[PDB]
Amino acid sequence: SKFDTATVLSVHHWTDTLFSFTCTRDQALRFNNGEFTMVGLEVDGKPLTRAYSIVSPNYEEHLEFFSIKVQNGPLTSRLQHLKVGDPVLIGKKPTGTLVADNLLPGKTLWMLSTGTGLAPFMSIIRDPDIYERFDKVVLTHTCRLKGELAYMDYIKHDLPGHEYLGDVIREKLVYYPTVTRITDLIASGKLFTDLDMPPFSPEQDRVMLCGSTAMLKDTTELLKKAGLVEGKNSAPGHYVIERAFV
Repeated sequence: SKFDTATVLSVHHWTDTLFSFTCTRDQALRFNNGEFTMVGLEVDGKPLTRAYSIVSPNYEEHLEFFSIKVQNGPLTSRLQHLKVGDPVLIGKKPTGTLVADNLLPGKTLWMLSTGTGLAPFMSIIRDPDIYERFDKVVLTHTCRLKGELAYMDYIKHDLPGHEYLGDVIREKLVYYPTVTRITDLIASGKLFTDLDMPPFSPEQDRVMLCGSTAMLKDTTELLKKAGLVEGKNSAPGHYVIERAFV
């Protein structure tokens, strides 16, 4: 009842661990790029769900999600075996903290991600309002594998009704690979050398963080020392965070 029952439209194994699927989207399901919803399946007549960031942008006809097999838990195992035509549960109330409006006006946007933290940014980098209010966007990730990069490359060019975004992304979006190390890279300044960019300041730099608990603790502490403040609905700031879904 708190879920709608979507139909799986396409399934993809980009590597042995990385799996994506697209499915039908409820007619009431509005969201902002970056948000998540509950995703799962009816198992033993009970809904079995977990939070997944919506990968697709809000102007795409279908939804998209992806999954990384790590521990191969009950849900991940069953999701990885979805077939086109299969029923899937999609929560009706999307939500999340990666909210651009909770960032004060600025020049540069950093999207700092590890593992599945990449997922909500596959959606945000296709949000046109990002490029209307920022000069530059940097996305840092931990993808290294052939098939993982092929997936990001596919996302990058999937722009239904927004083909003019192709030139804008090419101009403004910079991908920057790290290692399962970004904290260190901010600490040594090497992040800001590789890309010739000034180190974090509350004057120009706005940040989004999606990654592991440890990554968020260590990296926020580094942003604090540069004098950046966390944003909130009631009070926009310099950074926002969300724990990566695993």
